[PDB]
Amino acid sequence: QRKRLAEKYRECLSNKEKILKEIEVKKEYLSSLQPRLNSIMQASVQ
Amino acid sequence: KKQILQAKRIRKNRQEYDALAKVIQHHPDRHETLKELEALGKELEHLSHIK
Repeated sequence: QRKRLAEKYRECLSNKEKILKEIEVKKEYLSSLQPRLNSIMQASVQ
Repeated sequence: KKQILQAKRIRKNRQEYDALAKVIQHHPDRHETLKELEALGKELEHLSHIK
């Protein structure tokens, strides 16, 4: 049981690192999207 | 004679118990692992909701 809990805790650490990687990259993507939106607004008769 | 045979058998049983317990004590605790698994599960659920 201590083996199972240690391995599952290492798997949860890897999953938390993946969630953080998703979030970091996701945040960067969101920032890029915001810049694109700003560019579109600048481009924007009406 | 009969009591000393039973005594050496109980001593072998105690040494088996100590041999398993020493290997268990190279691993971390149980309840603290449950607490940190609950904390990591709550943090993983929050990070999954944010993602």
